[PDB]
Amino acid sequence: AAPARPAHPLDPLSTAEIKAATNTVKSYFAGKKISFNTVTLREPARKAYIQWKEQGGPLPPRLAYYVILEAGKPGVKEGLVDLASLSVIETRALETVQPILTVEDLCSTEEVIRNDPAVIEQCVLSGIPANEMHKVYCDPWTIGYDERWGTGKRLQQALVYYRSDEDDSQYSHPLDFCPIVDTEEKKVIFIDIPNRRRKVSKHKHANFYPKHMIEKVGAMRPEAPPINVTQPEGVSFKMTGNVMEWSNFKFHIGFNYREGIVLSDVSYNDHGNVRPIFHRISLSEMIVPYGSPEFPHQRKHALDIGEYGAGYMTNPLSLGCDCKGVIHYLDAHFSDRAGDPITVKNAVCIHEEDDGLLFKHSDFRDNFATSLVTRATKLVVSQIFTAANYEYCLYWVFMQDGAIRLDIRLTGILNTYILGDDEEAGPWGTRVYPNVNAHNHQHLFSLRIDPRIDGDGNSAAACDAKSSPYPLGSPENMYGNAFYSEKTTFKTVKDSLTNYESATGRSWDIFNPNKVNPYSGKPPSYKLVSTQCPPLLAKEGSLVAKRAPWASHSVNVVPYKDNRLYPSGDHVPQWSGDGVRGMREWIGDGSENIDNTDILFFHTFGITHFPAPEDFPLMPAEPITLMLRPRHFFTENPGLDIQPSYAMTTSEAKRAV
Amino acid sequence: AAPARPAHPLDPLSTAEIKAATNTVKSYFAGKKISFNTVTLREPARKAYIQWKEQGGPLPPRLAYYVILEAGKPGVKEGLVDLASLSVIETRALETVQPILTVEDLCSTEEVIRNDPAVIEQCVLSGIPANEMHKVYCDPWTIGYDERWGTGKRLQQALVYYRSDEDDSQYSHPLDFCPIVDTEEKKVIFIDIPNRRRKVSKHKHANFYPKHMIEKVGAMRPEAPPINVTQPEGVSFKMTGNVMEWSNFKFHIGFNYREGIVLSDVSYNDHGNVRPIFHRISLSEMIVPYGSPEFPHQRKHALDIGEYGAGYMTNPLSLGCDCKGVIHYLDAHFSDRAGDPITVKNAVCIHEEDDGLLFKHSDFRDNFATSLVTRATKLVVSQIFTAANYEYCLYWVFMQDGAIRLDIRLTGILNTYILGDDEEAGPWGTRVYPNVNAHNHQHLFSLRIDPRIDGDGNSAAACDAKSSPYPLGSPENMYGNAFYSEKTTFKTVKDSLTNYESATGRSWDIFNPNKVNPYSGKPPSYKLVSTQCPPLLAKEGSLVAKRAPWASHSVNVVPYKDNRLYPSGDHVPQWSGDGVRGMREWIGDGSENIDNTDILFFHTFGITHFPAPEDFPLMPAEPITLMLRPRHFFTENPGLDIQPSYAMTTSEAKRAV
Repeated sequence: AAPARPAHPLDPLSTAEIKAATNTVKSYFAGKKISFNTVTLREPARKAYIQWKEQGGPLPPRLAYYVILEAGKPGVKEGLVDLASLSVIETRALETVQPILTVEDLCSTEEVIRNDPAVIEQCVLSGIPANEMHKVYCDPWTIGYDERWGTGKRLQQALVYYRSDEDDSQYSHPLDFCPIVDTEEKKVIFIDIPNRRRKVSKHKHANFYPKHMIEKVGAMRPEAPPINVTQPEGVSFKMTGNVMEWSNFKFHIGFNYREGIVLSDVSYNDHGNVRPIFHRISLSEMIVPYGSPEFPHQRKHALDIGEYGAGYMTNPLSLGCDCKGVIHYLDAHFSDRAGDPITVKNAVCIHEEDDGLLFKHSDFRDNFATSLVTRATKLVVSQIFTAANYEYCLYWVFMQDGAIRLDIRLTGILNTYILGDDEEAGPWGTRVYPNVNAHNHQHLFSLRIDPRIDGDGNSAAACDAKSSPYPLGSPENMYGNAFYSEKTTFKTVKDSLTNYESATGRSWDIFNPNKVNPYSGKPPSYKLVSTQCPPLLAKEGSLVAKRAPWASHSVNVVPYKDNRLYPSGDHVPQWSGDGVRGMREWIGDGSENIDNTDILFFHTFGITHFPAPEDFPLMPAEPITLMLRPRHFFTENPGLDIQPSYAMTTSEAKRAV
Repeated sequence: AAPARPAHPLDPLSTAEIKAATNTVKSYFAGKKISFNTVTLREPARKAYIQWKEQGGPLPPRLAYYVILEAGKPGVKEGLVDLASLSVIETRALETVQPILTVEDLCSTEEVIRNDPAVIEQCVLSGIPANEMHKVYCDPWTIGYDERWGTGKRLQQALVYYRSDEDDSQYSHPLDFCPIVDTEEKKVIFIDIPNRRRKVSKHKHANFYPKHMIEKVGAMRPEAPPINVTQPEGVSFKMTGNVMEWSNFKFHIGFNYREGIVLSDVSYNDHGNVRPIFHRISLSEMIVPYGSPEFPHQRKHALDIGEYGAGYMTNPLSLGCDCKGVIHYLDAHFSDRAGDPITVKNAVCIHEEDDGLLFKHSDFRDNFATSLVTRATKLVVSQIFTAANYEYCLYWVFMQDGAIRLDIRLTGILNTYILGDDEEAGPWGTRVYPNVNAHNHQHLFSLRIDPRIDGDGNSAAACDAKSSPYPLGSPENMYGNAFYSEKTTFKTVKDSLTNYESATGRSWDIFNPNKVNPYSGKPPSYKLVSTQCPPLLAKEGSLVAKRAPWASHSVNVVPYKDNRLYPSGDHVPQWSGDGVRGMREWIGDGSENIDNTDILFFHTFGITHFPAPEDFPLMPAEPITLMLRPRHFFTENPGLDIQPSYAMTTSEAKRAV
């Protein structure tokens, strides 16, 4: 009667497992009116997984984690189902939190506002007649946090816009007011109205489809000639279910409602010696804090991962458009509020691409006739998600020097608020179009690394480039040129709380202090090379800083414990930021050991964005990247057994003349 | 009798012009034994070029700059030839400088050392028998600067290595001593010998060709399946001689012995309004300072551009290997010591590539059926040069959002010195292989921008992201989230001398204070976004800091004057770093105006490298990048008239169901 076991313990729940879980929960709560918010894999404990994979150990139980609401009860209930026995094995009621906002939760808000008499009244005061409510739209946001209601009601705020025609881009025409909606009652409970009213813009909409551009600039550019990419003999990667093998890497590609892509059990086959690198790597939280202090714009600091979910938000991807070439896709499966499985087709795309030169060297002695050149190929595992106005394109990239990179491209549309005719947008925003204020904001991400560098028992350090402390003209530093790398190994959590520093070109190592490279004498490591590391601009004690305690440092290293995934806590919406949970709980008093143990390394990276008119009405892609590169992991360049694109030795060159 | 005029005043000298120039100079110096070091275009004065191009002004004279040596005379002579009249129009003797080391200058050093009795003696003491000198090799370097000789003799230093077989990579087997060679006499004048001798390594060479890898790891990887890129309808760019037009950009692609690629007269056609952006952009100098203080390693700080020349060093590029696709090549032409033209075929490659997504947005309201996606194409203008052990791959990239990026990939081979059996390499280097010490070093580059942002009269600024100065809980910043961009406009040179700062996410604007964006109210600008900006680690007053006065700040802005190209001075080798020339001259007392005038913006960027065994025996490519992006230059995203890869409007989606 139980669902079939998966091919691999880290595989996401199948649609059958989802329905089995929600049947089990409905039965457990029979006679209660409940709705499903989350039904997802509860991954095996790290010890249990490693013991199963590498030690012939017990098969970990297949478990689903659920979150439900119950009509007329505050907060949520959450728990675990054991799928093999179709039973609820753990359950608890959390009356004072609110959970992630699903697509269904968000979907109904527009019609609630269009039909609400107070909202209609504000639209009419703003210059939109009462019988034109079909032209009023809103983007349904998390309320984020509002101290007037805490978590006592489940709330959204509606950022309201106007379209003259359904095909317009509405973001040139924000309205001035902000309805607050009770998600479960489907009712507006309050409208924040500014002391200074600003009526709807009379300008044309700032549009971007070809029909609009033809009107606006006369004509489109002609179709460019095509650039065609083919792989007539197929690809070099091999997938077995969700397990990838490519260029000596092996790893499991997972996916969930919240993080989106989760890469697990990542190893590199070093000439027959299969060496672990990471147990798990993913994006674990975000925050996108805006920088206008005016009310109610403090409530714009979406933690998109915890409040909406990079999986729930993810686009179905298309062949030729989003990622071109020969592509392997994976689907994603979630539950809807009724407990039925839902599918997002082609949620992940996997492909391999040309990546320019891997390495080259030529000898000047025979005018470069002696020459070796080897081209690089990269493997890319990608998704794209839409958070209302913005699109986040995520690319996990594996490379043939053994490095792993995460590239992000931000696109979509600026968040916009209305600007009066004579109103100055600065210093907190930019007038990107008439009557349009695009507020300053940051995009910050929390990369969660559970490392196993060359096996278990790891540490982390900051590496700072420093001049020698001996002065110019000393016997020790006669010409003043000496410099070295100062490695500060983190002994306790408090030591790890560190920022990027340009002054020392700071990087961070994650290494195995139990092992030694036989050439260099240093421990094997992967080094985080990451410079897009903004300070958190919101102050200490701010709503933003309190709700995202991870974001105030570029690096936070804590001891591993099971279920330490989400650093702003498990249920993010409407938390005030007060209390010991998430990263604040894991840091504790800062005194716990993190040298030579099981650690978790959370890195904060991202951008700070001051809008300009180039970003409007649709923003060109803005890049973010970080890299984890092997240093002292190998004893020589690991790509040298890749066949060169061209090689001629000195003796060969001599024979050719 | 004169050479034909070029198609364009910025075109490099043709082979005919080169020979015409060296004939003219030989005639002028008839009865003197002279040799040519440099024969290159003297570009028109900026005012003369702009007046010719945009104002129907005078045709600038076609001029060649030369540098020659004369047997038995110290230093160099330099001057100008007017090509139309075949006459020397300017000449002077500089008895106390030394010029760039050409391929011919460097080529003879190995045989000088193999034949020198003192060198042979040191090879025998180092364990190499006297009859095996054919196995001894050296990389011929600039002496850089040695206070024992100043500029009084023209000198090289030879970094000596040993090969057991001609096809070895010699860098696993450095020897311990350093011969000093008089370039013009072809004689060793001194050998620096360490107090502690280290004999040649007995280990196998660390090799990297397929035949070596088969011995070392058993077998190569099988040939991967191919990834084929075709453009069956040709390319979208158009070249007219050296003038490029692509995606509304127009510019002139020049090339010289020193800088390599020089992009000039760069404009963007904004719907019929052709708007200047830069008059000239290039790399103007480098320095690669090593961080071992031990003698004689202070002399390792090559200024590769000024001391060897990115043009003289440049590789002939090959189709399929270096840059793949449909390619347009340019050749380079220089003079040899006899005054004859020499050609490097396919020195520059030009092509266009897929560059992922340009922009995307989809509407959640119809589950993303309403969707627009436009793919990006980039145009790449590239060269690769070899400086003995290292290869520098340079890519100038134009993009369809109007941004311009410079990407660099470093590859080739670590500089190595010998390490005794029991000798510790740290803190100044790493043991990357037995008996091999790879010293710490930086690679620093000076990007020279002569801007004309939307026309003449420009300024520069630092932009720093800052929290509001009002505290949390104030009426001005109630929730502590307010933040803005503090723009510091540089009024005098001293103001501009600024570093990258992580604490504020610093960027720099180059803008036209005479113009205003009609939406934002800000001046049009291109913003330098650049975070790979190391501090110079060598101390103030060091040889390194004195010879590269530009490298101590990330940004140096000075007034434009003609012939302010090279910031460590015109003749770099063996300058002590004392004296007012190059950037130190241009900075002066720091008081000159640089607000709203003709300015030059020199940016220092690069990396700091602590070797590891992954980099040996051949280093995987290491990336460096910076971007110049339009901000408040356009009134909206300039790529919106590119045909989308996919577009469906809301009304279209409604009709499709």
